[PDB]
Amino acid sequence: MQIFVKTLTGKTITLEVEPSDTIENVKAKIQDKEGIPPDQQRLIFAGKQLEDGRTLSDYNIQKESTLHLVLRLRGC
Amino acid sequence: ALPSASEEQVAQDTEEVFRSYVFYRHQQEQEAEGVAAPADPEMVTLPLQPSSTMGQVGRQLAIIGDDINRRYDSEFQTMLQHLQPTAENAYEYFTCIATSLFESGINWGRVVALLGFGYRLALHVYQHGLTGFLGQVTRFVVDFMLHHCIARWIAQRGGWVAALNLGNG
Repeated sequence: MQIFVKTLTGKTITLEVEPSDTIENVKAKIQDKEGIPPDQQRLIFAGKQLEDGRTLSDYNIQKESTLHLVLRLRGC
Repeated sequence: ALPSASEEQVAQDTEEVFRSYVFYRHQQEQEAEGVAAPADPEMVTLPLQPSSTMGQVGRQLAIIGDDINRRYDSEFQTMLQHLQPTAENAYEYFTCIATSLFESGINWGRVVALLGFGYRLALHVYQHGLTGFLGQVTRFVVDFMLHHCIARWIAQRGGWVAALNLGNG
């Protein structure tokens, strides 16, 4: 399916993933098309910090869903 | 007040608008829940000065950032517990989230969000047992705002008096 991620800069990037994809895989796709290290990614859905050991179907994310993206930096 | 403003008067209206805002925000949240509630209505309360125009600045900024604040608030404390910072590295962690937030740029939404997540953080130590942290957090942010050139930008935006010229003004 196709999802839309919203950043804090007002920029939205589309992403093609599947309900059986793991959160660790979607993060790799973002750095592969954006270059943002997975260690500095804080996805947010329904006010819940998705884990890296669960899939997308675990949270019940359907298609055309939107997820916020924060940042915790890695240097500090 | 009068138009125009320098960085010398911005540091004073920044500290006054920093607490007047978190106060009116926790005062209403007390009716719904008591999470991180204050020390009950007594002398340990927060005696602000609403007699000044800055009193209306906090009330407005607390309205434009009301829903956007609760949207990503249940996850701010969840990860904050996994941090467990110390009084020796308290500025080493806060300066990280901020620099990591405005890393993309600076906007009115990025300033209100900073104060929003700049309260429980300090109160988290108060309860822990480190009494006497409110004065530390104050003499810490004002230094970061003047060191990160934040005071100037606010001055170019029309000072904090430009808040009345926003949506609900």
